[PDB]
Order: sequence, then structure tokens, then C-alpha cells
Amino acid sequence: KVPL
Amino acid sequence: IIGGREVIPHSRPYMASLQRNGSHLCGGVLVHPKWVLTAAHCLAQRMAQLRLVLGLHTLDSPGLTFHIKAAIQHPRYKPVPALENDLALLQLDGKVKPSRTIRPLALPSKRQVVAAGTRCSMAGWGLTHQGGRLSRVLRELDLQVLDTRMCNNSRFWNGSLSPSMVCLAADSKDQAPCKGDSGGPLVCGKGRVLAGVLSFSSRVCTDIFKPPVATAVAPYVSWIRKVTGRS
Repeated sequence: KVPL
Repeated sequence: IIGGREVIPHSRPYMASLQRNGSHLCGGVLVHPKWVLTAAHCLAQRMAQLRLVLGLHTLDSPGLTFHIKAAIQHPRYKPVPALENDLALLQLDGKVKPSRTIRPLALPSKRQVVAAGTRCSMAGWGLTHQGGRLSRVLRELDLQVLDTRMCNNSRFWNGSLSPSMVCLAADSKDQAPCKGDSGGPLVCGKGRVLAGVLSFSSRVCTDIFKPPVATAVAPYVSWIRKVTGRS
């Protein structure tokens, strides 16, 4: 998960 | 937003831009005259230098600017790898009088369910190309809600999307919210209703095996209420  | 279209100037009066020294970081939605709901992961930051700008279309232009008196993270917020409960409520150091260009988006009922198939949109000033730069202008994208069992498929989110998360798809291979777009409000249905807040993707914005995902508002309406003091 790359948080935006 | 990669592959979106420019909004009609000021057609989405509830948009906030959370910025650090006039540099834009995330969107946010205005859910009350003194509160903007954004994503918690946006706030991993030195608050002194943070500002909320309201009423914007072009990103470098004045707009109404506010200091933040308190940043309240969801109590059960977990950052990456969890990234759970990715909401935070930002308090304005003033109070908004609604106008034509600045106005709050209402909360959904707590019982609201965002069913798969729901037609939604999502505005943001984020990146318009992988590796690229933020948008000069507020843009938007159409998003359909996908089925969670199906986003949890091993090739996609591989099991890790919880009931509170809304999984999303563009019409095309090549359209996706992107760096700078989190905190942006997902609005759904004919009556353009607050439904979610963008949270995360994978590193490549358009990665088809990692659809963008937002946090449903409905299950957190209660807390939003307690925190903002109203009912």
C-alpha cells in the first residue's frame, strides 16, 4: 500500500 | 488525477487543498464551517507550516486560507503497512460563511452502504502523470465501485481491504488518482452524495492490479459528529  | 478533465471553475465548493508553505499535499472535503475531513496519512507533518486553502480552482491563486487549530486523527488509525482508519479531521482557525465558491458537503447517513456498481467521481489537484507534477487546475475522474471480495483477490489487493474500504475503477486502463489526491471526497449517485475519502493505491498510480481505494464515510459519520460537536 503506497498511501497517496 | 491522471486522465481526468478540468472541473468547471468552482463547481465543487467543498474542495480543500491542504498545503505546506503554499505547496499542495492532499485534498480534503469541507464537512462543516470549521472542519475539513482529509486522510490521516496526509498529516505525517510539521503542523506549524500547514494551511487549508478554500475556494480554489487554479492552485496558485489566493483563495481563502486558514490555519489549523487541531488535527484530529481517527483514534484507531494505523499507518502503513496497516493503513487502517485513514481519516483525520482538521479544525479551521476561522469559520466559513457559505458562499457561491465555498460551501460544505453534507455527511451521508450512517446507514448508507456503497454498493458495487455505484457511479461516483473524485476531484483532486494531484499528479497528472506518473513521475510528473501536480495539476495546475482542479480536475475530476469518474469512478465505479468494484466488489470488495473481488478486489481482495490474490492478484489484486490480496486480502487486505476491510469492510470500511471502497474499492474503485476508472473507465480506462489509464486513469487514476495519484500523488496529491488523497483526502479528496468520493461523491456518488445522481444527487452527488459524500461517500468516501481517497486513501491509497500502489506506487504506480495506474497499476491495474491495485485499484485505488477510499474510506467509506458512513461508518465514521458518528465519530465525525462527536468530534465536530454537532448531531
